[PDB]
Amino acid sequence: ALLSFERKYRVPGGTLVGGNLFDFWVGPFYVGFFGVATFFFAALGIILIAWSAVLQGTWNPQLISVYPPALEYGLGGAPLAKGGLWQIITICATGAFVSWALREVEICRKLGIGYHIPFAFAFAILAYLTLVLFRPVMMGAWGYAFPYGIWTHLDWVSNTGYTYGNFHYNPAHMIAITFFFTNALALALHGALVLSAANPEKGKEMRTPDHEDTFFRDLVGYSIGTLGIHRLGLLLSLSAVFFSALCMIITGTIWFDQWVDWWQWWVKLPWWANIPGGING
Amino acid sequence: MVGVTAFGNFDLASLAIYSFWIFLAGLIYYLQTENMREGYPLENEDGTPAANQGPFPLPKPKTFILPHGRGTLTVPGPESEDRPIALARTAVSEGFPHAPTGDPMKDGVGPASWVARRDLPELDGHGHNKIKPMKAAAGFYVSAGKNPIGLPVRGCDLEIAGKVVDIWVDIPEQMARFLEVELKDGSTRLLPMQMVKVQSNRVHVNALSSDLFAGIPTIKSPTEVTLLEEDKICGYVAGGLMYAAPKR
Amino acid sequence: LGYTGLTDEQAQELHSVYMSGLWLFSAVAIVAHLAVYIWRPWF
Amino acid sequence: GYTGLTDEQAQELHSVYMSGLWLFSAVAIVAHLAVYIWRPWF
Amino acid sequence: LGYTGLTDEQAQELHSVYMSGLWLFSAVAIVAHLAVYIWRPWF
Amino acid sequence: LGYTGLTDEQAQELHSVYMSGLWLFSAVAIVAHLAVYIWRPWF
Amino acid sequence: LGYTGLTDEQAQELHSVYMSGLWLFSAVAIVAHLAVYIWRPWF
Amino acid sequence: AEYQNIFTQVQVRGPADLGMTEDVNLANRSGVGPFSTLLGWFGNAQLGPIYLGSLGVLSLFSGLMWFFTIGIWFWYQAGWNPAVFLRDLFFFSLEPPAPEYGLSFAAPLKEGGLWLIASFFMFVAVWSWWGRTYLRAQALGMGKHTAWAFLSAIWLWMVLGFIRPILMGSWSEAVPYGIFSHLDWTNNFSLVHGNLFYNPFHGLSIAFLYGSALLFAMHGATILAVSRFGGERELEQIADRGTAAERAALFWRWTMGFNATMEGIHRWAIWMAVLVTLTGGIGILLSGTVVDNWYVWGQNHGMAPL
Amino acid sequence: MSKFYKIWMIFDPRRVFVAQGVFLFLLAVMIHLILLSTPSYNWLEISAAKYNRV
Amino acid sequence: MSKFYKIWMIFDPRRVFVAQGVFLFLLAVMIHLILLSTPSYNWLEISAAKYNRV
Amino acid sequence: MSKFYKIWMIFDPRRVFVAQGVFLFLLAVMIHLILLSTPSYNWLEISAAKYNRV
Amino acid sequence: MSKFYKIWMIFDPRRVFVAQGVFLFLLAVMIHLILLSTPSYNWLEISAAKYNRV
Amino acid sequence: MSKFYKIWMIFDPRRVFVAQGVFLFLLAVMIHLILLSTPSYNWLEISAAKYNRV
Amino acid sequence: SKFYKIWMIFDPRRVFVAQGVFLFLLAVMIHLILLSTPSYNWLEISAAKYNRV
Amino acid sequence: FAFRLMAAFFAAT
Ligand code: BCL
Ligand SMILES: CC[C@H]1c2cc3[nH]c4c(c3C)C(=O)[C@H](C(=O)OC)c4c3nc(cc4[nH]c(cc(n2)[C@@H]1C)c(C(C)=O)c4C)[C@@H](C)[C@@H]3CCC(=O)OC/C=C(\C)CCC[C@H](C)CCC[C@H](C)CCCC(C)C
Ligand SMILES: COC(C)(C)C/C=C/C(C)=C/C=C/C(C)=C/C=C/C(C)=C/C=C/C=C(C)/C=C/C=C(\C)CC/C=C(\C)CCC=C(C)C
Ligand SMILES: COC(C)(C)C/C=C/C(C)=C/C=C/C(C)=C/C=C/C(C)=C/C=C/C=C(C)/C=C/C=C(\C)CC/C=C(\C)CCC=C(C)C
Ligand SMILES: COC(C)(C)C/C=C/C(C)=C/C=C/C(C)=C/C=C/C(C)=C/C=C/C=C(C)/C=C/C=C(\C)CC/C=C(\C)CCC=C(C)C
Ligand SMILES: COC(C)(C)C/C=C/C(C)=C/C=C/C(C)=C/C=C/C(C)=C/C=C/C=C(C)/C=C/C=C(\C)CC/C=C(\C)CCC=C(C)C
Ligand SMILES: COC(C)(C)C/C=C/C(C)=C/C=C/C(C)=C/C=C/C(C)=C/C=C\C=C(C)\C=C\C=C(/C)CC/C=C(\C)CCC=C(C)C
Ligand SMILES: CCCCCCCCCCCCO[C@@H]1O[C@H](CO)[C@@H](O[C@H]2O[C@H](CO)[C@@H](O)[C@H](O)[C@H]2O)[C@H](O)[C@H]1O
Ligand SMILES: [Fe+3]
Repeated sequence: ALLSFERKYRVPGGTLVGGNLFDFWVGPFYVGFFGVATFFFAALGIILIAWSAVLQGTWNPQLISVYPPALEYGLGGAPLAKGGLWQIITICATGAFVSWALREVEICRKLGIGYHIPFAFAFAILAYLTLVLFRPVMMGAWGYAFPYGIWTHLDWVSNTGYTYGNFHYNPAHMIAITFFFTNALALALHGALVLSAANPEKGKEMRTPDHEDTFFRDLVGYSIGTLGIHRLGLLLSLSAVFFSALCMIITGTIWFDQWVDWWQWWVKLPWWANIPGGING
Repeated sequence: MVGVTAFGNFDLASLAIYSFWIFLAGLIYYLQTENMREGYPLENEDGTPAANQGPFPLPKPKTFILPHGRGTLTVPGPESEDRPIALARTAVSEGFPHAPTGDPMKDGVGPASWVARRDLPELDGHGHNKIKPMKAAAGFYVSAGKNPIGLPVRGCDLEIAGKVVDIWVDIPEQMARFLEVELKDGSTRLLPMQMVKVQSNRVHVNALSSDLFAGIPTIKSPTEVTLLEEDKICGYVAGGLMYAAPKR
Repeated sequence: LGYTGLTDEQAQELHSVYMSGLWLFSAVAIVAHLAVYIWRPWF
Repeated sequence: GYTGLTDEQAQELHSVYMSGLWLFSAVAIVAHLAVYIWRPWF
Repeated sequence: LGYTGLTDEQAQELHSVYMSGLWLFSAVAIVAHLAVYIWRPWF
Repeated sequence: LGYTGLTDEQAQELHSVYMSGLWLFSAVAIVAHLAVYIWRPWF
Repeated sequence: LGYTGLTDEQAQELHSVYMSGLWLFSAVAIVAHLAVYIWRPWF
Repeated sequence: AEYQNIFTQVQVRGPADLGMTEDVNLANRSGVGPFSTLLGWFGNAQLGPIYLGSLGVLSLFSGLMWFFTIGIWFWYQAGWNPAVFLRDLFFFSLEPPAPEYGLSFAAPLKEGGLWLIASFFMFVAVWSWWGRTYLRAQALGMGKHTAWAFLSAIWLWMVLGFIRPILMGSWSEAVPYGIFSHLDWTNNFSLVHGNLFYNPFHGLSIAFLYGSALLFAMHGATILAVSRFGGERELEQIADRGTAAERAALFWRWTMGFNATMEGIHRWAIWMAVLVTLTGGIGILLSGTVVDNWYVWGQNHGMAPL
Repeated sequence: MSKFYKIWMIFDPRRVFVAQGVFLFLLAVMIHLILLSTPSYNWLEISAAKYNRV
Repeated sequence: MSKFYKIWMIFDPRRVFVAQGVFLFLLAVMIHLILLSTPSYNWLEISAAKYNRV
Repeated sequence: MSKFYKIWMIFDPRRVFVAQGVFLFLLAVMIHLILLSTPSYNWLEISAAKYNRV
Repeated sequence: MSKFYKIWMIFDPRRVFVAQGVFLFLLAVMIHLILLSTPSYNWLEISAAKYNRV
Repeated sequence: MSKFYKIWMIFDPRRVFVAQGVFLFLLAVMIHLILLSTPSYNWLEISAAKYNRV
Repeated sequence: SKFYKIWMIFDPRRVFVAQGVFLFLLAVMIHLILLSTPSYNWLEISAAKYNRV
Repeated sequence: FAFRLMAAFFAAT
């Protein structure tokens, strides 16, 4: 029921709202006020998705889809069978994510640690809201937001990207991809380095962080450090998501053309705009 | 172009995806079991083994060999909190908070909790003390930022609690670890760098009030700190966030 | 005044030699401008 | 000085740097004259 | 002085052998350029 | 001089066989170029 | 005496066996090249 | 108003750290480079020393040849015009030979041969760097986890440039060397094989790339939140569990219902990261060689309405 | 060609041998692949045409 | 005029020498490339015209 | 007017020299590029037109 | 070349030998690939055309 | 001319030699490639056209 | 007056660097705008006057 | 750097 060290930490306090009414644990989970909120929102959303599966006439989990209302419904409600179930699932998911972050804040306060984790999750929630709320609001239709299906929100990504040509040419998209790839690379390097220090070759003494720094200075001539690597991982992930949200917020609202054409401003700079040869000239 | 299916729609892509589902199930099992080398077996709130231990069995023990003759650690092994936890349960049934019996910050429970670590200093790859005062740290100096030597230290109650007299440094990582603060009583305390807010004119400590820097645990040797001592100091300072709230 | 640890005399001689260099650079540039303007004036 | 080099060291360094520079510029002007008689750009 | 931790005698010998190698390289370069020019002039 | 910490006799006994290997390699390369030029000249 | 700390006798015996292996491999390579040239020449 | 531990507020510098000389030839190791205060605001300020062995110099020179070959081709495409070179820098491309040459090496330099040369250089550089990571781990006596994690990415790279072109029977299938060029190649690869979104292994690879972002955010945030207890010194927390490890474990235990240890979270990390490229290489290998229309395959396997 | 053993006075035989083995196998595979790629020397194709297996 | 040597008391000789070598080689290549890109000064094309090599 | 030397006290002379040199070279390159851009002052095209080299 | 023995006084012999091997191998492969690229010198293609192969 | 030996007093011989080798090889490769790209000096194509090899 | 008090708050160095960047950007922009207008491109005007193009 | 962070060259130098 508890870890071998857990008991000395399960003290009252740290609650944002309430204090005794919802200050306890169910199994391993801490149940706050936001715990109750999150559980209700999640259960309502999941069973609504099951209901929409019943309405759609398919019991394939991969084929289940909850489309938003068509474009002619604007920013208004829709019949449950047509577009309203998506809106209820959307408000449920938004509430679930926000209450999950708040429950994390309560857990942080009880444990006496920093609030970095809910902050990063807030970045993720903001990207989600950009995709479901902010961008469709600026484009005046819930139909622009993605459907809630496993293989049908991919169709949303495909259609939305191809509306603007090759979506690779969105510059903020390029930056966000660079951050994502760099973050995966850094995660692999960090896991590998820690495991290699903690698991030396064969019956060898466990390595110190000096060995980690020496390994990476030998390899690439720099070592960001034990604290620096965790700072870097957090910042890479958050910057990736930030530039993802930035790239989507400007698409369809500030930019409407093919994204490749955006690069013409570099090739048309007057000093070299009309020099023959190369590719564009 | 392959694409012949052996049955139904089962081509090489189907074989690969089902093979990956099997591999992923095995890998998730492996990862979860490898992450059960600490904190298990599960215990009741009275410390006895619980009836429910979970779907995943405990892994085979493995032994780490410590780098400076410091010993050998086998996990999972026997687990016992080698300290008198000062808490009493507020409910007969499980899953409820345990209230402190006395001063939680003093007793070291909740956000003020510390762990009975080894009472030896952390040793770098050369076997020397990893964390040592800047005075004993040869050739070590502040390179950037405001050098906080002689800055007044303000608590969460907004009153001066002492003056910084030294910076304790991690030698190989070459980063600041602790500020040594001399209080109004002439005695010294250590404060983690992560819990101080160096500013233009003062070092601010939001965690502690002015009438709490005396309660910070001390170090037996004034030129070194052991894992247990820094665990106690950091636990105390962090617990100040919850337990010094009444003051501010 | 500080910010570098320099002095009056060191800064003054540094500036004097720097200004001599600036004067020489300007002389060469003006000679070039004069030659270009004679070759093909822009005014 | 910032580098800490004394007066004589700076003297020797500058006198050999200029010694190299003059040779470089003389070869440069020889090349420029060769090109100009080959194909003037004025 | 002595950023490379070398002596004037050692530096002189090193420079002599390096210049010998450089002159041999330049000589072979001259021969190759002459052969190319008589094969195909580029002016 | 003395960057690698070796003796001039060792330098001799090393550089001599280095030149031996270089000349062997160059001789085989020259034979190959001669055979290729006879088979199908590139000039 | 050397970076690897090998005695001249051990170096000599190692060189002998290594060169023997090289000659064996080269002999099989020559046999194969001759056979494939006979079957389908590239010249 | 509180210190978030994102940037160090006081930098400290001592004597240059030469590192641990377990089995490292100290001759190959260079001298310690400069100290960067700009880098010191975020991590370590020290640059170097860097080890340069046989594989190091082999990989460095081979990669220099690859980079220089691509750059000289780009200069040729610019007509040796520096203005054109800067204007069209992202538009230049060293393209693989046209499909009619198949896997043959008898393609002209302007039409694929130079791509083969640069590809050989890149192949040598990457494999020598892999061996270099393995040997640097071995010299310090550490485990080889970095080498195998690198091998996963090497496998995706090899599938993209070497293995799938051979299976598909032509070098034209491989990726051109160019900034916008390889983006065009990626988009065209998706279009030709019918919406690579419906490749299951592309989907899993994206699951694991998203999961790597999620997990590194979680782990970095967790370690920063317990850095006030010396939590970033993870090896000592593995060897002697402090209150940082317990508080991190209990945070995720009370949030998710399960947690990791200071050592096993890095197993989660390394596997989440390597599965990206492992699954991606499997998917790219399947595309074209087994399935040429992933949307139709999807429809036949659920995943899409008929 | 006789005073070549002194390489082993400076080169570790283990590293030399693994490098030689990897180099030889890679060179052999590269040349075999080059021959297979060229339709002239694709011996499977040569056999298929010679013995009329298509 | 004859007192410029004090510049060497400001900058490390190695740094200025490497920086100026890089700058000079880059400038030389830049100018040679500008000449090659202009068809009126591409000495290779000019010789091809003057010797009817195309 | 004669007291300008004291700016060397406030500013770091090394960084001032480096940044000033970079600015001067960029400015000169920019001006030469303006002159190359204009057909009226592109001295290469001017010489080619004068000597009928195209 | 009776004064060129001094390189081994400043350069470790192992580094020089490995650098030489790497350089020669890469250069040889580059030149062979260039020749295979040029149809005038692709010896496999030349022999294919000479002997009425495919 | 002769007082240039002092550069070896101010620069590390080993790093200078490595940089020199890299620079010279890159320059040689770049020039050979430029000549190859220009049809007037592509000696392989020139020999092919001269000997009717295509 | 009493304007020298402005140096008692802002760092002189960053003020001077920002002022230099601002002045250079403004001068470049003004000259470029003059070029953009065909009636003030002094190179074009001189070409028209001396019958250069 | 965040204190002077309220283009980028002003904080850069
Ligand atoms: C229109 C485009 C298509 C598409 C076409 C493709 C194609 C084609 C591919 C992917 C691949 C991937 N796609 Mg996709 N993809 C699409 C849409 C997406 C979307 C999205 C939200 O829309 C996302 C998140 C992704 C994400 C992904 C990744 C999960 C995966 C890349 C893994 C990787 O890290 O490779 C990057 C890592 C490597 C390539 C390996 C690098 C290792 C080597 C050794 C690096 C050496 C460095 C080199 C020597 C230079 C050295 C530099 C100096 C030393 C500094 N795709 C759409 C549908 N996608 C790849 C994949 O895995 O397929 C399943 C792939 O091939
Ligand atoms: C910002 C950096 C990255 C990040 C960070 C991050 N994510 C986080 C956290 C952090 C720091 C947490 O602390 C939190 C957590 O608890 O992790 C275990 C979390 C988390 N990130 C998660 C997932 C997740 N993160 C993603 C992305 C990212 N997370 C970023 C890339 C993605 C992507 C890219 O797809 C996913 C799927 C969860 C595991 C967890 C948050 C759990 C949560 O919010 O719990 C409450 C809600 C539920 C239990 C479910 C509610 C269900 C709804 C009611 C119905 C369904 C609605 C939904 C819209 C349907 C979707 C349909 C199709 C689109 C599939
Ligand atoms: C696009 O523009 C193009 C490319 C078309 C045209 C541009 C061309 C340009 C910019 C060309 C630039 C050319 C330059 C600058 C060439 C410079 C070449 C030099 C400096 C070559 C020097 C070579 C030196 C050599 C080969 C010396 C070798 C010496 C040795 C091997 C001696 C060995 C040294 C020893 C033994 C020292 C040991 C001594 C002791 C005491 C231990
Ligand atoms: C794109 O441009 C193309 C490629 C078309 C044309 C460009 C071509 C270029 C740039 C070519 C450049 C060519 C160069 C620079 C060639 C230089 C070649 C040299 C210097 C080769 C040296 C070879 C030395 C060899 C092969 C030595 C071999 C030695 C042995 C096999 C045994 C040696 C063992 C010894 C000496 C034992 C010594 C050890 C002790 C302890 C005494
Ligand atoms: C695309 O370009 C193409 C491929 C068309 C053309 C390019 C061609 C090129 C660049 C070809 C390069 C060819 C080269 C450099 C070939 C070199 C081959 C060599 C040197 C092979 C050497 C083989 C040596 C062998 C097989 C030796 C084996 C030795 C043994 C089996 C004996 C073992 C002895 C031991 C372990 C010594 C132990 C003794 C003691 C005392 C401990
Ligand atoms: C499209 O229409 C447009 C936009 C073009 C029309 C709009 C025009 C606008 C908005 C123009 C705005 C113009 C502004 C705001 C101009 C402001 C100009 C300023 C502030 C000029 C100030 C210059 C100051 C100078 C040149 C001072 C130089 C001082 C020295 C060189 C002495 C150096 C001494 C120093 C730096 C410190 C002294 C300390 C010691 C110890 C010596
Ligand atoms: C001023 O500029 C200079 C000239 C000084 C330098 C500038 C250089 C420049 C502009 C470099 C630009 C480089 C770029 C744009 C590089 C882009 C590279 C990219 C995006 C690569 C992307 C993917 C590459 C892949 C997937 C490569 C895969 C290759 C392999 C898996 C190995 C291939 C090996 C093969 C095909 C067989 C080779 C073997 C033989 C025998 C030919
Ligand atoms: C999730 C991991 C566990 C998977 C199950 C454990 C066994 C692992 C190997 C299973 C391989 C066979 O898996 C089985 O293959 C057949 C091949 O047509 C699939 O196909 C079958 O159902 C599908 C969907 O209704 C039909 O379109 C198809 O015509 C029919 O043949 C099955 O849907 C799948 O379940
Ligand atoms: Fe970590």
